[PDB]
Amino acid sequence: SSVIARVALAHEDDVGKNIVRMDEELMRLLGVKVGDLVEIMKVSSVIARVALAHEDDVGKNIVRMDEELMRLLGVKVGDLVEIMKV
Repeated sequence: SSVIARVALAHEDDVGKNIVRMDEELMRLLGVKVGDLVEIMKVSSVIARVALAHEDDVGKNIVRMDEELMRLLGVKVGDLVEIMKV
């Protein structure tokens, strides 16, 4: 099962270098709950854990990520990624 989201930069008090943050509606559609593993792909792939977005983010269809996880995956803020339940 997968959704498409645009990459955005995690807030600097957000803890969890391997935690990505998605809004409730988007998590519900993907069928994941807080703490589930997901795989995030563009050309490479990375597996991360999911947590709730900061609330507003519901229309945006964004996935918030730590800058280093973006570097590991090979993506920058603005890129589209696929997020799939693993």
